Amino acid sequence: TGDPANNPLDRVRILCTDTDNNEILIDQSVLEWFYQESGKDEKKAAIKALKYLLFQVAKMGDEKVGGVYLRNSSRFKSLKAVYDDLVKSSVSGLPYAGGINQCDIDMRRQNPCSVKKYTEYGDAVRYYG
Amino acid sequence: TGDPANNPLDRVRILCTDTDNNEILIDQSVLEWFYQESGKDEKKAAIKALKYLLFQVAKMGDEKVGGVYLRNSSRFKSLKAVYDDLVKSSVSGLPYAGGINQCDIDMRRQNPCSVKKYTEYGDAVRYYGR
Amino acid sequence: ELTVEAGSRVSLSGYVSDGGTSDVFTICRLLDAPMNGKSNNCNEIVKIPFDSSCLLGVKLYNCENKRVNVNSVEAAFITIDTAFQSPMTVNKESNRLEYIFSQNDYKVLVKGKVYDMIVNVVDESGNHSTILKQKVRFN
Amino acid sequence: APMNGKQFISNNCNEIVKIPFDSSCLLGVKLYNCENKRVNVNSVEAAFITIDTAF
Amino acid sequence: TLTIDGKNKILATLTPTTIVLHNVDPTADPTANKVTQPVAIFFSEPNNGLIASEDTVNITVPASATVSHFSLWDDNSKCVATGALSSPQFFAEEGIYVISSVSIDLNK
Amino acid sequence: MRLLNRHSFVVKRKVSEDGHYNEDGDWVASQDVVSINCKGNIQPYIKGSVKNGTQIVLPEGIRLTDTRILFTVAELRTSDDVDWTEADIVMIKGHEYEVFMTMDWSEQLAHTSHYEYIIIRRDKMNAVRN
Repeated sequence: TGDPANNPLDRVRILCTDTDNNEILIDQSVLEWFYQESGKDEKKAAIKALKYLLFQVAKMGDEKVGGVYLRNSSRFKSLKAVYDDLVKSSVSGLPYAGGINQCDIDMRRQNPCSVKKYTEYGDAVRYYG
Repeated sequence: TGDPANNPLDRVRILCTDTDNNEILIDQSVLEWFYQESGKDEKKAAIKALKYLLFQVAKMGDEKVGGVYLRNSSRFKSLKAVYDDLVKSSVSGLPYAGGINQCDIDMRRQNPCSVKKYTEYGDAVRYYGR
Repeated sequence: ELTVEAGSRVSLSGYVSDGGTSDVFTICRLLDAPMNGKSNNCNEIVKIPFDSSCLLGVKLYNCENKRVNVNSVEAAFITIDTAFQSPMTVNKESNRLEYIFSQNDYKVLVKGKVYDMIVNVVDESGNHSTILKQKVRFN
Repeated sequence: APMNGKQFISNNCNEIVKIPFDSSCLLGVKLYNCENKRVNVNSVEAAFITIDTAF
Repeated sequence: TLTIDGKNKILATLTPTTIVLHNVDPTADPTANKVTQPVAIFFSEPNNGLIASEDTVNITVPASATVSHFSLWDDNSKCVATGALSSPQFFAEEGIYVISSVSIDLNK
Repeated sequence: MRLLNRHSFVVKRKVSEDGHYNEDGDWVASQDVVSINCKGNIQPYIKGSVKNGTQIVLPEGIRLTDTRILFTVAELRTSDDVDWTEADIVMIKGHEYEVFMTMDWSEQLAHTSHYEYIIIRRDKMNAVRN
């Protein structure tokens, strides 16, 4: 709508990169719903909107009414490449290796519904097994 | 625009390659928004601007209104290829490599949350073993 | 076996009194000023040669689309951003709001910076109003 | 301001009104009746302008 | 030949301050035919070996005088430049001669 | 960046569609004309007889006429003798234009439905009221 400083909804547009006002693909009513369900949090609202944008772009087809032409075919191919690169191919947490943390080790030993191994690391220099 | 020497926003436009008023792509309202969020630092604003620019070019399709015909399907591919070569593939840090620095090892030897290794390098030449 | 020379030249010009108000003429810049608000596109940059002395020509278009005389307004101020604030001249004869730049103004300017020209007009009923918001570059 | 709700020319999006800051400006509203005919302002005894969260 | 940087430092020491008008050329003697009285004239900083005054100078020419020459004078009271007036002006009555632009330069 | 909304003009529509004939017999146009900005693409109309920006050397002077095509999504009307409509005036560079002839692709497609208009510059004429 032009103002990103004092409009939460338009901030969603910036993150969802629909700041065109000439080829609008995500209607404000749809955008308002995404904002409402996403606890009025813009960041987790864009992700929902961005996925919705991908669906709309894919369904669109090549149109030619006399005088005006519009090739929508080569948009998803371009859009997907950005989406995977900048959104999907971006980890949101920490990985997990095996026995690299004793505190983790003890915490996992408290679980009763777990198999009991015969020999474990460390059971060669422990007085009380 | 047109004053890179005294206008912070003008400098940002140069770094984001949107210095063409005929076919402006990132609106000044959006660009001002990015500038403020990146603590009024031009370099980080350009990075976000470029990523935003990549999104816009992808969504742009061909249009033919009467006499004019603008083909936009070959603009992303060229832009994408430049992006990885010049931006996405520019390491700006140090690659960690095993245990070399006798220093880092001692700092990592103090962390309580670890595993008591049976033996490590440089163990049998020291009296006070571990 | 070597000698470098030079020369001198002096020039003068007088216009013997005549008891008038001189004949000051040096400018080309004249600007629009719709009171209703003007293809938006991107506004052009007014370019004044640094130094020299331009005469800003502001034409008051009344707020339908018509030229209006410089009436009501009793004070006009040019307020180029963070540079200076000086009053303008309400010219009855030419029916324009004009201001000439002097050498003093350029002492607080830098060659190249794109300042913003804001023009305020105050009528009898003390109502400040911004008329123009053009951008100027002193190249 | 058409009072019948219907836009003059539809399919056209509205434009955000831009007023310079620190400038006394006079807002002008011209009312049109249900037949899109300019009304005379003797039909309104009082009117109020809302700026949502300003005044 | 001199350079621009050389010429600018030269003109930075003139500082002419007063101007007096003559009827005949002073050249040989600047102390003769002092038709008018010294009146303050302000110059500018050198630019490419050229200095120009900022504003017009109103010289109070006495009545029954024919002004046709021109010679500068600095703060030290020793004339540094002389020139013509490009036209002999005869003030039959007491008038107000006005100079529009003075320019001393060394670009040949 | 739709090409369909590149240019922006101001249209005068005779909103108060009255257009009655006075008792004397002359024509009294609508007294209420509004001017609201629209958006569209204005291109020269190149088709045979139609002349664009052509000076006509009459034995009375030199008259200038032109004909532009207008692609837009707005429903601009034209003078109609059944609904008592009175055309629309487009403006380019100040000069008034008239919307003669219309093509109505309003419902056909989804994202490409548009109107095509043929706008003609109005000739210079002395104005008398009635």
